[PDB]
Amino acid sequence: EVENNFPCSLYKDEIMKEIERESKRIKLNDNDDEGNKKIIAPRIFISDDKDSLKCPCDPEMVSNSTCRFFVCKCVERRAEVTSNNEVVVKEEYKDEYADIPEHKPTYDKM
Repeated sequence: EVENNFPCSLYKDEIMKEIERESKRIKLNDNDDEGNKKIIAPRIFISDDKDSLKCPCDPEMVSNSTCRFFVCKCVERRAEVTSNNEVVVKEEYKDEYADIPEHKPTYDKM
């Protein structure tokens, strides 16, 4: 017997899904402590290619030529965390130095 839907990329080479069992991955349990590294995939594949998209987020359908590829589409470009809006240019003072500036008093700093 032969399945009608033949996975093109899955038959071409290994899958970037880095999965041991099925085509899913380890559930987002976080806590389970079942030994060391438990890896059980409970879901089957849906795309003939999972490496081309390079992102398993959102299942878009790209037919290309004849295969059904579920490509990433949950990211517009790149979700980067903002860490600079209108920060005033300044210089971070040096904590200490590997030298002796002067005599100094007692335990200062704080």
